[PDB]
Amino acid sequence: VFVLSGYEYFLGFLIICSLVPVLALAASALLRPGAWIQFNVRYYMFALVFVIFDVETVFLYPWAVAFHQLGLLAFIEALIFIAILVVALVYAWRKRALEW
Amino acid sequence: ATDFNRGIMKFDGADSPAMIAISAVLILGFIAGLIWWALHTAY
Amino acid sequence: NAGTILPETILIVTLLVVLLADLIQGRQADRWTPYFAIVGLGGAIATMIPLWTQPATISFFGSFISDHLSLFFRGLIALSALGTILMSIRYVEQTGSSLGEFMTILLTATVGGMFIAGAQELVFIFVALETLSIASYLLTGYTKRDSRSNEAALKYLLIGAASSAIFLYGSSLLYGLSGGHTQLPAIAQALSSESLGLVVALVFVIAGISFKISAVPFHQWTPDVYEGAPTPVVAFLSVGSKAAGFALAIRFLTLAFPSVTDQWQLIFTVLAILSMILGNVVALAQTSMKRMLAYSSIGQAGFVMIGFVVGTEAGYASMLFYLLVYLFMNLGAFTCVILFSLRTGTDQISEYAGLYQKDPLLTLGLSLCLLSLGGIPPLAGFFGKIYLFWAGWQAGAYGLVLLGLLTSVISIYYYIRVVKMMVVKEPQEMSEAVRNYPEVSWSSFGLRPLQVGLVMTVIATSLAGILANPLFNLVNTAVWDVP
Amino acid sequence: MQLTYVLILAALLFCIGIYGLVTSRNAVRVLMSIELLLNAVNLNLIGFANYLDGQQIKGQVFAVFVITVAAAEAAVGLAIILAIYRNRDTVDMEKFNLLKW
Amino acid sequence: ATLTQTITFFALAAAVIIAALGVVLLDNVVYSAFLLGGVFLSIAGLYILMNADFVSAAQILIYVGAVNVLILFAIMLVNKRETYTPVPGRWLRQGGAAVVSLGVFALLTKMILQTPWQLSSVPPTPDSITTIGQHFFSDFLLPFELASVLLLMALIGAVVLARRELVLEPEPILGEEVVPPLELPERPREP
Amino acid sequence: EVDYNVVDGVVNLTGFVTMVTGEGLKYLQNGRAQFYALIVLLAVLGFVIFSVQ
Repeated sequence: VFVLSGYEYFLGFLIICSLVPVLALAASALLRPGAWIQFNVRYYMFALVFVIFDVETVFLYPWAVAFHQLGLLAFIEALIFIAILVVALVYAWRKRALEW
Repeated sequence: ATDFNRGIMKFDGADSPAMIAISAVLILGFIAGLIWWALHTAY
Repeated sequence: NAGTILPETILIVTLLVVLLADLIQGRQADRWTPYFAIVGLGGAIATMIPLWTQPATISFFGSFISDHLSLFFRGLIALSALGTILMSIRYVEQTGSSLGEFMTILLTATVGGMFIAGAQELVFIFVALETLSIASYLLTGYTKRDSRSNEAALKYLLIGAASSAIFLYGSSLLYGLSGGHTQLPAIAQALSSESLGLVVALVFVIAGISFKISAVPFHQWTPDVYEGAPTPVVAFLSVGSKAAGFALAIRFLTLAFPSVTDQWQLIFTVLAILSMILGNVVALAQTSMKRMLAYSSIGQAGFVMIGFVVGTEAGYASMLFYLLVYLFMNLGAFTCVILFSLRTGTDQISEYAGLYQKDPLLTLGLSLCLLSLGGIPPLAGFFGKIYLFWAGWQAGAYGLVLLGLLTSVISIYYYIRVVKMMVVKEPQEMSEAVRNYPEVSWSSFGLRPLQVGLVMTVIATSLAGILANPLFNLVNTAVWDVP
Repeated sequence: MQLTYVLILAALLFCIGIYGLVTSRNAVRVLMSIELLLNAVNLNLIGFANYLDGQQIKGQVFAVFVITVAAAEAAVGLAIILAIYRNRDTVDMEKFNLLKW
Repeated sequence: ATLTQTITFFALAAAVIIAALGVVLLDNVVYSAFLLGGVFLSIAGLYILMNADFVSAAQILIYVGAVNVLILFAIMLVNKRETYTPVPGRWLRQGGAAVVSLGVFALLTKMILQTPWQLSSVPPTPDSITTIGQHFFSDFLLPFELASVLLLMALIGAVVLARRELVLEPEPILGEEVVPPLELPERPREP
Repeated sequence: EVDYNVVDGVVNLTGFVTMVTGEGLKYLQNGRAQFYALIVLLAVLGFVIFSVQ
C-alpha cells in the first residue's frame, strides 16, 4: 500500500531533470570538436557549528507545523530546547570558533 | 642444594635430580601406602 | 509530571552556569565553578531523599520510572561525578586546559548516565546512552596533545560508536518484533515466544550493555583508554559509566526480556567467568598504575555479574551493595593515583617505592583502598564480596563463587604488590621521590578538595563494612521493584 | 516491495559497514563505515514503522534521533581525527597501536 | 501503478549497496566520501517509498548536507600525499573480517525470513508531520530535551578538541614536577 | 630435598602457570582497534549460535 498522494509525478520529474544534463552533455558531445593547502582549522570548525545547528532546525520543523495544535505546555518545553542551544551559539562566538 | 651442603655433617653425595625423584616415590608412596592401609585396617 | 526528574534537572541547570561563567568570566571563574558544581551535585543528591518515600510512579507518559532502583543508581552516578570534580579541580587545571569546559562535559555524562537508570523507552535508553558515550569520548581526549589520549579517544570512538550501533540494531528489532511498542513494559506483553529473532535482539543489545561494564569479549577498549585518558576520567568511567551500564542491564534485561531469561543468564555467566579470569590474571602483568586499575575494573565487573546471573532478591541486592562500596574503592584509589601524579610525574608501579615516610596520608589511602579491592577484612570490599558469595551460594551457582574466590586470591597478589612498593621497601630502594618529594602542603589550588575526597572515601572504605547494616537496608528496598 | 526486502537491505548495509569497520586502514573510512551502521539501523526502523504500527509512527521518531546522534557522533568523531593528525601527522589505523598490551 | 513502486525500490536498493561498496572498497578516500552521499541520498529516496517524507528530507538536511559536508571538510584537511602502500602489514587479517561480515548476513537473513512479523493492515501516514511533532512533546519529550544537552556538549567538546592552540602554546603555568601544557601529567616511560 | 623441590615445586608452579597465563592474554590486546572490533563482532556471531539451541 502507498497512501501518499502527490508522488506519482515525483518519479518522472526525478528522471526528466536527470535527463536534462545527461542528454545536454550528450547533445554537446556530437556538436563540439608546491601544491599545498595550508592546514587551517576553519573549514572544519565552520562545518562543526553547522551540524549542531542543522540538527537544531530539524527539531523545530515538527514543532512549527503543529504549534497551535499543542498548547502552552509544549511551548515552554520547546523553549528549553532553544534556550539550551542559544548558549551553544554564545559558546561559538566567545571561543572564536567561527572567527575565520 | 648448594646452601643445603654446608661445611657440617651433611652433603652425603646423593643430591642429584635422578635421586630426587627416586626418593620422592618412596617417601610419598609410604604416606599413601599408610593412608590406603588406614581406611581398611582400622575398620 | 516533571517532578521525578528533579535530581537530573538540578544538574542540568548547574551544567549551564559553569558553562556561561567560562564565557563571561574567562578562566577567573575556575576558582568557584568547581564548588558550584559540588553543591549542584550535592543539591541533586539531597533531592533524592524526598523522592525515596514516593511510591514509585512512572512519569513522562510511561517513558521514565522513578522507582527505588532508578534512584539508587542515580545517586551512584551523581556521587561518581562528585568524586571526580574533587579530583579534577587540580588535574586538568595543571594541564592548562579550561576547568569550566571540562566540568560541562563531565556533567552531561552524569545527567546522561542518570537518565539511563530510569529510562523505559527504547529511544530514551539510546539517547541517554549516547550523551553518556559522546561525552566520554571528549573526556578521554580532553588533553588533546598527548598521542596517548588522542589514541585513547580514537579507540573508544570506533568501538563506542560501533557498539552503540549493535545496540541500536537490537533496539530497532525490539520495535519490530513487537507491533511498535518502544516502551519496555509494552515489549514484554507482546513478545514471549522466545523465537530466534528475540535471541539476536538479545545478543545485539548486550554487545553494548556489556560494553559499558567491560566484559571480556567487549572489554578491549578499557585497558587502552584507562592509561591514555586523564585519571579523573579514568575514575569516572569505572564507577559512573560502569554502574550506568549496570543500571541499564537491570532495567533492560528484566523488563524487555522476562520470558527469555535463561539465555542472558547463560551469556552473562560466560561474561563473568571470562572477566573474573582475564581481569585478575592479566592485572598481574601490569606495570602502570592506571593499567593495573584498568584490568581491576574488568575483574571487579565479574564480581558484580555474580549477583546478576543468579536472579534472586538477594542476588540483585548483592550487585547493588557491591557497586555502592565500589565507589569508595575506586575513587579512593584513583585519588591517590592523582595525588601521586601531581607531586611527581610518571604515576606507575615501581615508582611508589620508598613511600609512607614522605606521603603517609597517600599510602594509608592507597593501601586501604587497594586492600579493600582485594576483599580483605574488615574493609568494605570484604563485606561486598561476602554478600556476593552468600547470594551466589543461595541459588545454585557453586562454580561461580568458587571462581569468584579463586580469582580473589589472584586479585590479592597484584594489589599487595602496590602495598609492597609503598610500605615494605626500605628507604634505600626508592627510584622516584629519593629526597625528591615536594613536601606536601594542602594549601595550593584544589589540593584541599583532593584531600577531603581522600579522607571521606577511606573512611567510607574502612567503615562501610562494619556499618553496612544501614546500607544493607537501603539496597534491599531497591530490589522489590525489580521483576 | 515487502517488509522482508527492506530488512535484508538493512542487514546487508550493516555487514558492509561491518566490513568497512575492520578492513579500513584510514581512520576516516572507519567513521564513514560507522555511518553505514547507523543508517542500517534507520533503514531497518522506518521499514518497521511503515509496515508495523504506521498510524502512530514511533519508528520514524526513533529514526530521527539516530540521525541526530550520528550527526553528533561524527562531529565529535572528526574532532578526534583532527586531534591525532596534529600530533601524529598521518591518519593510519595501523600506526596508532602504541597502547598495545 | 504498483510495479512502478517496486522497480524504483530495487533501483534504489542497488544504488545504496553499490555506493556502500564504494565507500568501503575504493582505494581513494575522497571517492569514498563523495559516494557516501550516494549512500545517504538513496536511503533518503527509500524513505519516500516507505511513507516517511519528513525523515527523507531530514536525511538530506543532515546526512547529505551537514554530515557529508563535515566529512568532506575533514578529508581535504588530511591528504599529506602519503599512502605508503603497506597492504600486507602483519598478515592476511582482511580475510578474517570477510568471514564475520558474511556470517552476520547469513545470521540475519535466517532471522529476517523466519520471523513472523505482525504487520498491520491499517492506513498509514495521516499527514505525518503533525503526528511526529505531537510525539516530540507527549511521548518522546524527555529524549527531545536531552538532545539539546547532547548537541551543546558536542559543540563544547568538538571545539576544544579541534581548536588551534594559539592562546598560549609555550605555557608552563606552574610545577611540582614538570608537566607539558595540554597533556596528561602521567608522563610516558619504559619499565 | 623432597620438601624443598617436590612438594615446594607444586606451590611454585601454581604461581608460575598463572604468571605466564597473564603474560599470554596480555598479547590479546595489541592496539589496532579494528581487531578490537573484530572480537566484538565475532562474539555476536558466537552467542547467536550458542543460545538458539
